Amino acid sequence: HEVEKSGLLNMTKIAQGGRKLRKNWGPSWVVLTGNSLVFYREPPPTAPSSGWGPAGSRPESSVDLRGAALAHGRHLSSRRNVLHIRTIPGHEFLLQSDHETELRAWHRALRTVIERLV
Ligand SMILES: O=P(O)(O)O[C@H]1[C@H](O)[C@@H](O)[C@H](OP(=O)(O)O)[C@@H](OP(=O)(O)O)[C@H]1O
Repeated sequence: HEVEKSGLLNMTKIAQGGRKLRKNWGPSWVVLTGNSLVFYREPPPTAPSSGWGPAGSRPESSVDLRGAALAHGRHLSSRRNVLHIRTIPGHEFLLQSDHETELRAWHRALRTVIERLV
């Protein structure tokens, strides 16, 4: 169960179990594994390229990527580089970076992960 990609992104929840939510954008240390996206309030104390950081570091949340859906976040945010993710329990969120190459890489990595879970 380990790390395909990790990085800081801006994130907001859009819906939880299909209930719409008021956006609340903010920075998150994001960790993509082969089956999940895990969100941390902040990045590791050190060795951030390792993804998880210390084992005692607790995540705020994570989602199951099996059968998740990806889409451009244009209709849900005015932020330039925005990706919308919807997972099968009906959680929806936006990921966003000020750097399009960063967000582009996340888009491609996330897709590949969902695809390997079919
Ligand atoms: O003004 P505060 O309470 O901080 O919250 C806003 C954010 O600051 C904006 O970034 C949101 O718009 P974008 O998602 O288009 O960036 C904006 O989204 P909205 O204008 O589409 O509702 C709000 O979520």
